[PDB]
Amino acid sequence: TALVCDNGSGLVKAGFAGDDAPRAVFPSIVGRPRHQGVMQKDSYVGDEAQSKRGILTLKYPIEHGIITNWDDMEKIWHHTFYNELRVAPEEHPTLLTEAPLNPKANREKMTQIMFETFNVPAMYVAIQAVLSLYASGRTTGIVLDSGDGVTHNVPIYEGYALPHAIMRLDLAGRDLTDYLMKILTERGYSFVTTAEREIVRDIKEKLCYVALDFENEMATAASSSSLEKSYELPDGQVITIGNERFRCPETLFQPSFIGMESAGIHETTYNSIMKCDIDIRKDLYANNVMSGGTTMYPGIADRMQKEITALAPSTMKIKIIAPPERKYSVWIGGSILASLSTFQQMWITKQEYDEAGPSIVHRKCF
Amino acid sequence: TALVCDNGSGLVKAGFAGDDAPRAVFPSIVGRPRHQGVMQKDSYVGDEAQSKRGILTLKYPIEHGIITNWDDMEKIWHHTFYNELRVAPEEHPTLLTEAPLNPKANREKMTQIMFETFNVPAMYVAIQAVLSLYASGRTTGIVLDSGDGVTHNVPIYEGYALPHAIMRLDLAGRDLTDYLMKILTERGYSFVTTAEREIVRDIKEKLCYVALDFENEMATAASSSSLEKSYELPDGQVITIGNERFRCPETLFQPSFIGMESAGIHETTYNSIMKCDIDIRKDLYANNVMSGGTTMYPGIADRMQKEITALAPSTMKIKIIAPPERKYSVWIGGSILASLSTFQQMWITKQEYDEAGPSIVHRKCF
Amino acid sequence: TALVCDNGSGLVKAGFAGDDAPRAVFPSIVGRPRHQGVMQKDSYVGDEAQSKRGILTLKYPIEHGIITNWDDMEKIWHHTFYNELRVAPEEHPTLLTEAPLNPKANREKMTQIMFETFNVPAMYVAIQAVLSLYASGRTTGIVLDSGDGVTHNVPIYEGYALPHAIMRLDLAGRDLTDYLMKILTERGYSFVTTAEREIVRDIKEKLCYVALDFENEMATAASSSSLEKSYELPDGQVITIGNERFRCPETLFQPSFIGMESAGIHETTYNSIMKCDIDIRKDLYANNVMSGGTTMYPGIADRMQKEITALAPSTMKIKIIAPPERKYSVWIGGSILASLSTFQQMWITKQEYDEAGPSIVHRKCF
Amino acid sequence: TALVCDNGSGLVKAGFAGDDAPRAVFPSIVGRPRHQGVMQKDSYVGDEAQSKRGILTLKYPIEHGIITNWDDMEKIWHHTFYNELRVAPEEHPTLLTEAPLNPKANREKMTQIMFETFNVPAMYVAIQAVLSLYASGRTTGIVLDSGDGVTHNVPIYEGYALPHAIMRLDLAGRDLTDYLMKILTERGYSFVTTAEREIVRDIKEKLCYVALDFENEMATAASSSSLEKSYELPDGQVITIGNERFRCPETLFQPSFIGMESAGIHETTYNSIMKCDIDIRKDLYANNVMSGGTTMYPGIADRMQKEITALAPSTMKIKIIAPPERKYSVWIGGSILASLSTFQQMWITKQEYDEAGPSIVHRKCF
Amino acid sequence: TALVCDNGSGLVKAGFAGDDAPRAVFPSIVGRPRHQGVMQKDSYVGDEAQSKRGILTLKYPIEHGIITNWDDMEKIWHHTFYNELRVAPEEHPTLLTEAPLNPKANREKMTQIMFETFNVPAMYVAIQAVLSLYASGRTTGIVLDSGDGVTHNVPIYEGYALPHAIMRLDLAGRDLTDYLMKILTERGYSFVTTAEREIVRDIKEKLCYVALDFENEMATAASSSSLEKSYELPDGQVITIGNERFRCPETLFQPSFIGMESAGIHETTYNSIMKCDIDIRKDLYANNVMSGGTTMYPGIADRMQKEITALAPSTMKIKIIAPPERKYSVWIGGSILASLSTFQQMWITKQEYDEAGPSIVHRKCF
Ligand SMILES: Nc1ncnc2c1ncn2[C@@H]1O[C@H](COP(=O)(O)OP(=O)(O)O)[C@@H](O)[C@H]1O
Ligand SMILES: Nc1ncnc2c1ncn2[C@@H]1O[C@H](COP(=O)(O)OP(=O)(O)O)[C@@H](O)[C@H]1O
Ligand SMILES: Nc1ncnc2c1ncn2[C@@H]1O[C@H](COP(=O)(O)OP(=O)(O)O)[C@@H](O)[C@H]1O
Ligand SMILES: Nc1ncnc2c1ncn2[C@@H]1O[C@H](COP(=O)(O)OP(=O)(O)O)[C@@H](O)[C@H]1O
Ligand SMILES: Nc1ncnc2c1ncn2[C@@H]1O[C@H](COP(=O)(O)OP(=O)(O)O)[C@@H](O)[C@H]1O
Ligand SMILES: [Ca+2]
Ligand SMILES: [Ca+2]
Ligand SMILES: [Ca+2]
Ligand SMILES: [Ca+2]
Ligand SMILES: [Ca+2]
Repeated sequence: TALVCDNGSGLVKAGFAGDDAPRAVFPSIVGRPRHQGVMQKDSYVGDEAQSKRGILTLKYPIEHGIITNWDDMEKIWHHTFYNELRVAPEEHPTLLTEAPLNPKANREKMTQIMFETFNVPAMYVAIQAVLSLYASGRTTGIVLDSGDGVTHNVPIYEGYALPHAIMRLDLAGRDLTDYLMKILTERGYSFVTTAEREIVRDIKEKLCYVALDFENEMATAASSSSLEKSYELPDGQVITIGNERFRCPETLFQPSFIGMESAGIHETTYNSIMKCDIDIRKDLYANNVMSGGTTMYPGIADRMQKEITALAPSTMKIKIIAPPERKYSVWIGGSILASLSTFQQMWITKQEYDEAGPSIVHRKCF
Repeated sequence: TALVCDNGSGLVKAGFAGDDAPRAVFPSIVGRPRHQGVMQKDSYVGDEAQSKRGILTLKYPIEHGIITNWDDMEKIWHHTFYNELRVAPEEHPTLLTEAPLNPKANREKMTQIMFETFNVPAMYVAIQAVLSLYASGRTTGIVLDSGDGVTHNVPIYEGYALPHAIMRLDLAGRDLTDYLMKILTERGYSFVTTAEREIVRDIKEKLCYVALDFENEMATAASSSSLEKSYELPDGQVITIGNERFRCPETLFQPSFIGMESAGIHETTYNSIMKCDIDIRKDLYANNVMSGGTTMYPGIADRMQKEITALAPSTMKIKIIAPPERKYSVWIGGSILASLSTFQQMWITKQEYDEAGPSIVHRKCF
Repeated sequence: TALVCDNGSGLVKAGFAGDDAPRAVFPSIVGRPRHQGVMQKDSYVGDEAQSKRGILTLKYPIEHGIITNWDDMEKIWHHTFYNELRVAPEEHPTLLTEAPLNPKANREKMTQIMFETFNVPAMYVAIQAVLSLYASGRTTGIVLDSGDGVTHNVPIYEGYALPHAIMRLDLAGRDLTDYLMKILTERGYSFVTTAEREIVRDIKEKLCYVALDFENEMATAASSSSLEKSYELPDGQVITIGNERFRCPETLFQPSFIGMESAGIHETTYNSIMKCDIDIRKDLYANNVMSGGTTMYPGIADRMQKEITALAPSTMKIKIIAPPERKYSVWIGGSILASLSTFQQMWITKQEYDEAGPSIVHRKCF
Repeated sequence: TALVCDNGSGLVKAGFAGDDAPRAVFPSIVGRPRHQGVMQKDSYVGDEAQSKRGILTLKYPIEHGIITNWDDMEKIWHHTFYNELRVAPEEHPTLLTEAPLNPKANREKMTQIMFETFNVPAMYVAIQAVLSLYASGRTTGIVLDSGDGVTHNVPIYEGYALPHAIMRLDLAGRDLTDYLMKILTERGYSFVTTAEREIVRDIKEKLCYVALDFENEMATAASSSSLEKSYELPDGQVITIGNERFRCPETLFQPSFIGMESAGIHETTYNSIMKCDIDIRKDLYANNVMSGGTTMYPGIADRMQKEITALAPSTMKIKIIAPPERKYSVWIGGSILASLSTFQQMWITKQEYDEAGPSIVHRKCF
Repeated sequence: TALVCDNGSGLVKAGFAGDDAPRAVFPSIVGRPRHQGVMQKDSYVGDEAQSKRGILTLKYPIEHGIITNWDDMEKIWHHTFYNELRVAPEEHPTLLTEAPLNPKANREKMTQIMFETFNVPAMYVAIQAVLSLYASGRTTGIVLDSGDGVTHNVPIYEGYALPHAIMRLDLAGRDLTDYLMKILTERGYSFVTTAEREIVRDIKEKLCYVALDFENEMATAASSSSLEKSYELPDGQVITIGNERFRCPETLFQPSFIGMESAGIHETTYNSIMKCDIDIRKDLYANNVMSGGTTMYPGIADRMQKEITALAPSTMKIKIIAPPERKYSVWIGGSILASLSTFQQMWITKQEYDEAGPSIVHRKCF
């Protein structure tokens, strides 16, 4: 059976092809003690690093979809195979995912490690947004995938990709977490360490939502306290936040909040559709597929619907497809693809990798 | 029963002899994907290529009545027989049409394919303008046939053709479509791809008309906006065009608009009549038969009547016969001819083709 | 009842003996298509060939009174009997006409066809000028007969012919038509085909006249435009001719216009009278009978009167008898002769033709 | 010194009387730009129009020997006098040529322009075929002259013309060029513009020849490729033609190829001889003089010899005189005539033109 | 003296007629601060915006030769007149340039601003490719002009334009810059902002070149590192690029690299020549004039020579004229045209603009 591993930037989602859900879901973190021991492992990975984060410095080996710490990335892959899935990687073909427009050396180094360190029989690196379309049972649609590191738009029509219309934005969940940490200082809450960043991320996932109209929401938050909610910190301290709940996700629609010049995800989606041929835009307007953890904010589909409707012609039918399980769409789509009989010719086996070299990994790479 | 196939340049009109209308009418196009697939046929034909034209490069295998891509032409014939008509071509004699003054090798290669690839029992290649006269129930008249590729005049008197008076002009619907694409840039509309050319062709068939007096119409279009009409593009964008509605068909009467030196269709019709014997001109003046899709513009018969009246002597009765179904006149006339008991000796059977060789196809070829 | 057929050269005049006018009058032409058919008889005869002459090559089987195309001559005789008169030639004796001084084989071959192809019971070949004298109710006079092919003078006195004084001139209507075609090129009108020759012949019969004094008429035509008349061609073009109206018939009086050395019809008439005995010249001078279509020009009798008066002695009374129906005088005279009880012994029956052979047809043949 | 100008239809041949060759030989064309200028004369004449024909519409002011555009004809005469010959026309008597049986107004208008626009001291309009006999040093012969516009036969015996035997045919070089353009479409070559007609004319003059036996030549051309020759177009494209080489000149012997009813030049020559007196036919048979550019095809004299021999009695000696310089025979003969001391009384001076008016130009006009 | 302003899309080139080089050359950009000030102009233009681009959002008011932001376009014109040239526009006639086949309203709005905002005495809008031919001292040639926004081919012969052969392609320098930004992500370099786009444009102008054979160059770049070059970013970071140097300009010859269906500039040039009359193609083949900044790549003339030679017949002489100063050819040609005494009648004065209205600006507009 095939292994499907979706290591985006924040989470590792790994399982077996054919299943409906990933077997192992844990943070893609490596923690090392920042104090000296007196009574003791060298490093902690995943959920283990998350439970001991008080005495650890947490590091993400993937930043903006690009693996920057390869020794830590091997630790995470090692724990995924042997501790979480408890398999021998030399017996299972492995389907990996990647964001589009990544550096070529990222996929090449990832292939060299899977074949020479873990000795997988075959492997394949798919594009994350394409797998999200498999999960929704569609052949046409523009996929907006947004995780912890990268947000990207990929339009697909009748099974054909339009690579020239692919848009990538280095604004995602991790940038929203850092922005929430910044604006939480307005209320006197100081989160600075890598362990406290994990607390702010949990605050973001519990309390943050997308306002349908940002300016009307800011007036409501300034008028009363009906939007304020409380959150209990791990030490028992209770914090209360008001407009920070919707100001943090608003960065997705106004990237200037964090000093970025790019347009929001609604205009990026619209600009990607407008780069496509005029005859396919109507189908793309009706098949906006949202994918990834950063699309899980309450009210984001209604806001995207409202924003794209204002940009598109009035006669087009704008339809945002936001399935409830869209946080696992990339993994579910990879589970479907790795189980197709037509896909079994697309595997890059260990034999044809020793012949063609690293150049073989860049097929269907846009 | 006999098959009647009228593949002019833009459309394939195929059916069975004896019927009143062609069974299959679809564009004579072959589309191939101009992007790479990621989720997938090699080529698309006819209406199938028209519905997926957003991701295709569309090619017409016939240009100016001459088959230039023979592999694509066989794809279209194959889909016509097996997918549209759903017959076995080895059981039906096939009547094909052709423009006059075509290259000899075009009809010879078309005959070799029908006998060796499709194994038809017999076949015949008629001239398109002669069939249009059959459709109108006449034996005398000058036929002005104009499709997507070629416009030609053929005078016939009492069942006798006058080949020396036959005139052919490589200005037809496709050249008008390209000219409309050019003058649509005056209003900021940019249609460049082969898929957008199909959109402009649909604009031409909906909104374009022939002005009775071109200079008075240009003054009216410059005075107000009573001539402007709107058209909704497939993506919801609404375009508005004014004098482009009648400037595009005016190229038929002023070929210098597209840089051609030839005279318009009115002078070509008059010059063809004046090459005929003086004793038959009166009957030709009263039997101007218009045929083909490019004669379907509103107001073209009144304009032709006005232009030829100004050229002919004042005592002649100019009568333009423009039947409402003249877009199918060639097919309808071919359906009548293929059902005549007198025509059953004119078939070129497979046996007499293996004996006389390709030379036998050039009988009654003018 | 007897059939009277007067086939001179240009027209077939056929009817029944006893009538006052020929039943069938049509051109002695056979037309064959000079183009190929595409939608169709092999040949057309008479008025049928005249109405379709635009696509035909017209041929006269009789040239200068001599039948040159015998297969076409049989077609004309066949259509005369079965289509125009609608009779069985095997039930009616047939009176035929002929110009004097014709080749002997012309009458012999004409007799063989009437007896072996049409199986007439009896036949007779009369001289055309003698029949014209029957029509005028005279026994004395010099007949000037002129049709399309031949002009001849035959003097008759008290019922006796003077064969040594018979004069024949191969200048008639067809030569005048060809001369009018030639001089019409002076005004830029080009008639060349056999169909256009029929148009010029119609122009000749409508507009041409004989000038009383040719040189005074040429000065009047060069002084103003009072002699110019217009004629509308079949295609609506209007032509205007001036002195060509009287220059064409002037060839009858000046045969040098067409390069002939002979004298005009006035001198030929005078020379024929002067070859007769001196005692009969006075009666011949007073009985100049004009006959045939070429004597139908306005002013020809006054011109003949003036010209012969200048040649004859001043004491002679010159009288030109030009009856209004002189175009049918030969047929009318043949109708009178074939109805005489004294003539019923002159028939050459089928029985006495099988005995004496072709030699019997040359009785009373001068 | 006298000027000799031979402007037939296609070429202007002008020079001085007494020379052996015309000084200026250039096409009788006027070209006007059919596009608009952006960086520029109004019109171009002769060789200048021929070198810029890519952006010009070329017009021949003479059609079928008849001047149809008088303003353009004056441009050509103006450039002939001032640019090509570089003379003052008011100092030189001008000998002009003309085809027989031309409209009277053509010579009258040509005389009015030479006397009132160019103020020539004297002028004379000769017949082209008569000058060709001067060039060959003969007094007896039938001249077959054929240029670009008109073909005509003029028999002359002992210095006397026989005008009644003069035959004129509006089939010449320009009609052969148009027929070659038509049959070149059989091989897929499309020449339509007036500039491309000049290319086809150059093809005709290089590759076309007269087949001795047309049917045997058609079998040879269909059997192999020994008759095929190549021609490089101005843009570098190479075309190959086979039987079109001899099918184009065959129209001279079979005018039905272009839909004309007339007989070929061999039968027209024979019919012209048979209209002459029987005593001069033997000398005409032995003195068939060919003249003009359209008689320059290789093998035309041998074909004419063969065709007329088959028509003439077997005891006659048929001799075709085709001198190598017969393309300039009309000009050379005009140079000889204008240098004769006996001809100096035949000039029509400016004084006697103001007295007699336009009527004086029609002397010795047949 | 006249002002010559060549504002294509990327650069403003302005000066005085009669000079050899433009006085002011600066980017056609308007920059506005994307952060808030704390210590400050509203907008920056040209070189001023380029030096402060770190804190600005840069906008080009011209996109694909079409002015889309008219308020910013007036800022650029204002700074050109008053800050760069330091003149009063009400004292100098202004020659402006434009790409062919532009929207009509672009030139009309540009004329209204020059006459009502700047009050120029007269103005004229020339076509850019026509001016390039003036700069090279030619009257015949096909000009390939390519700037930042648009690439167009204009064939001219003997001073006459062939508008029907004019081809326009919305692929130029800005599209190559965006494609280089895309393929630079393959090496891990992320340029996204409008300020970083200016850095990539500088990289393109320094290191990019046209490969003579693209596939052989891709093999050389994959074999070693002899093609790799380094570039120091403004912050001191050094980037190294290999095959991106020639893959970026290759888009000009393979527009499918950026998802465009059109053919490359070599086939577009060839197709434009093949739409011209056959008699002018030889001169166009020998006079391919390259113009604009996008033709400044090393090796582009040798590649164009090689590509067109493979398309043209082997006997044609292909000559690419790429002068070293061709980046200013449009301005230099406009300086020559505005100094011609023949051009002084072509100015559109303020008086005749108030009379004829905006319709007067479309003269010589193709
Ligand atoms: N309910 C939620 N609301 C808002 N953000 C969420 C939610 N759940 C997860 N996220 C964010 O999604 C990001 C991870 O996205 P995901 O696509 O699941 O993994 P990866 O980033 O590894 O591809 C994290 O930054 C996390 O904060
Ligand atoms: N209503 C219409 N008005 C104007 N043009 C039309 C109309 N309908 C069809 N056409 C044109 O006629 C052309 C096709 O003509 P037709 O004779 O039907 O087929 P073909 O060209 O294959 O012979 C096309 O170019 C199309 O744009
Ligand atoms: N009104 C007329 N004026 C002059 N010529 C006429 C007239 N009517 C007939 N003709 C000529 O007479 C000729 C025929 O003469 P006719 O004697 O009737 O017949 P045929 O020649 O057969 O004997 C024709 O050439 C015709 O052109
Ligand atoms: N070598 C040749 N072979 C065939 N045709 C020729 C040749 N040279 C000239 N011609 C034709 O002769 C015609 C011109 O004939 P010419 O008598 O010289 O001039 P014009 O027609 O003006 O009297 C042209 O149509 C030309 O095509
Ligand atoms: N040396 C060079 N190599 C490649 N491209 C260049 C070079 N110099 C300028 N360019 C490009 O040319 C474009 C501008 O072209 P130009 O014709 O000078 O101005 P405009 O586009 O305003 O007409 C810019 O996109 C620039 O990147
Ligand atoms: Ca993800
Ligand atoms: Ca058609
Ligand atoms: Ca008669
Ligand atoms: Ca000549
Ligand atoms: Ca430029």
